[PDB]
Amino acid sequence: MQIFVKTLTGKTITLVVEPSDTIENVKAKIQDKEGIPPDQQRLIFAGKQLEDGRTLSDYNIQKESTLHLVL
Ligand SMILES: [Zn+2]
Ligand SMILES: [Zn+2]
Ligand SMILES: [Zn+2]
Ligand SMILES: [Zn+2]
Ligand SMILES: [Zn+2]
Ligand SMILES: [Zn+2]
Repeated sequence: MQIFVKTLTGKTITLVVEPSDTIENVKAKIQDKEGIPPDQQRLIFAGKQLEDGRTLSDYNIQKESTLHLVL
C-alpha cells in the first residue's frame, strides 16, 4: 500500500504505509522525506481534516490515495 502526499508546492511524496498507520505516523514519514516539522503539517483527504491519532483506514484512505498538505 502506497499513498501520495502533495506538499504546498505541489511536490509529490510517495509513502509506503499500512491501513492501520496513524496520521501521526504519516507525518513522521513526511518529516523524514522533506524536513517539514510535524507540528507544521496539516493533512486533508477528500476534504476531510485528518487527525494525528486516527488511522488511514478510519478515513477510508486506500491504495493510491492522494492527501494534501494545507495551511
Ligand atoms: Zn501494496
Ligand atoms: Zn504492520
Ligand atoms: Zn506503519
Ligand atoms: Zn507498522
Ligand atoms: Zn515546532
Ligand atoms: Zn487534490
